[PDB]
Amino acid sequence: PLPTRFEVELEFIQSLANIQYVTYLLTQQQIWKSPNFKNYLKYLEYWCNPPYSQCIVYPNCLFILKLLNGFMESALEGLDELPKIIQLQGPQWMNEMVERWAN
Amino acid sequence: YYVDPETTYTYQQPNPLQDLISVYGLDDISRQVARTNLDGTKAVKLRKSYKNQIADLSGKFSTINFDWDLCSSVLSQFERS
Amino acid sequence: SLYPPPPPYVKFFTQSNLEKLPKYKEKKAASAKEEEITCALDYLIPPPMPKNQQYRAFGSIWQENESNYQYKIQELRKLLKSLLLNYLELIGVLSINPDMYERKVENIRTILVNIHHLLNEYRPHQSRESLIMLLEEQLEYKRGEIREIEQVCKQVHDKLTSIQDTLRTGS
Amino acid sequence: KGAVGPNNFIWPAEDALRRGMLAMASLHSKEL
Amino acid sequence: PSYSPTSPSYSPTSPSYSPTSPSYS
Amino acid sequence: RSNQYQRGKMHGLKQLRDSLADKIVDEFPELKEPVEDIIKRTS
Repeated sequence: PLPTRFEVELEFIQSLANIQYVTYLLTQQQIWKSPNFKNYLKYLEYWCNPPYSQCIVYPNCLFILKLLNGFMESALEGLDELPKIIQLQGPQWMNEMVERWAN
Repeated sequence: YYVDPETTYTYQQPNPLQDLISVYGLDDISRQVARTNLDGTKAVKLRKSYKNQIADLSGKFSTINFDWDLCSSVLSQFERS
Repeated sequence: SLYPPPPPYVKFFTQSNLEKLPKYKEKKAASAKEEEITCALDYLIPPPMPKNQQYRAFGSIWQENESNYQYKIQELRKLLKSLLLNYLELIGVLSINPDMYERKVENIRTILVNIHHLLNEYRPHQSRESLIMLLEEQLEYKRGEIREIEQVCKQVHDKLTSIQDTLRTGS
Repeated sequence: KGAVGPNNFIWPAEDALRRGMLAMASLHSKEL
Repeated sequence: PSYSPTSPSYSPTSPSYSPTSPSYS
Repeated sequence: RSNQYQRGKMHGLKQLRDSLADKIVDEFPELKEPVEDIIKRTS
């Protein structure tokens, strides 16, 4: 059967955690140029509250989209540095996610 | 849990512990071609193949619808020529 | 391609759609007093939770003060004893008549599997109990911190009193 | 590391997304 | 001899532009 | 050679299960009764 929009949006959110997916999406000019994609990104922000957050599979993307949120006022430029910066800042970002959830 | 008194396993027949050669009286041929005799000495010289079973026959084995009358007549004519 | 295309509705919502969303939802609520897609602005309306409270994905289904266990203990002890006994009987089978040994092997595994099923029902009963072991560790840590704080300020107050006595004696 | 075990990764699997119904949903986006 | 060697000008931060497309079977 | 291997492994297995039965009786007397039956199930 045809999946509902819940399933596709949740799978998109969980796939946003992949660094390769983010690099590919930012590689194309019209994806970032079009305001539709960033409008959808800001629309996706409302999943950080329960009970929606209970349905997530990988919490890392929760910050990544938020990090992607920062990308709208930080610039495309910085795309090259994305894998290095995520690899370097993985420890502290995981720690802050744990502080937000595990405590 | 799995202890079933109704499940009984019988001994495997024939028992490998016993002398399986003598179970059916099968010692004659084994003694005939035994490696060594009762005293341990070599009985006969041992080799690999059928050649020595034909040595008694004359010869030098150094290396190891149909009309019969018509064929015989043809061979006779060929030899007489 | 390697990367699936973005969702289609993503491209429908511009800044104008975002700013006109309030009047659109007001009109929709006034009119209202699977959702059919009659207008391009319908998706911004929050999707409704399914009544069955279930979600299917990849062939799998998904959906208070913390915010006879002796029977299960004795069952697990007798199951362990029976498992050892069945292991002995199975190795005896291998000894005498190994040809049918498998006839018992899987049987033993079933017991192991039943121990694993008890150890699975036992998880929502251990996983939450992790928060308990955490409870006492931070509780004892904060008690240690507290007690060393009244200790150090009491020994400072004692030093101050001793100094006061010393200066009074020198008067 | 060399044995690709299914349904247990640190990050979302590319093969999981490929086998996910979102792939055919995007393929059948016209039917949507 | 050699007046001066060249300074290492590696750019690992370069993201590269390798096209990836034949992944689907 | 195969027959000698079979006989030696049979003797080894017999001593294995004899010792295992003896020790299971020793440290676990409550399971002593089935163990003998196990022998009756095997022998």
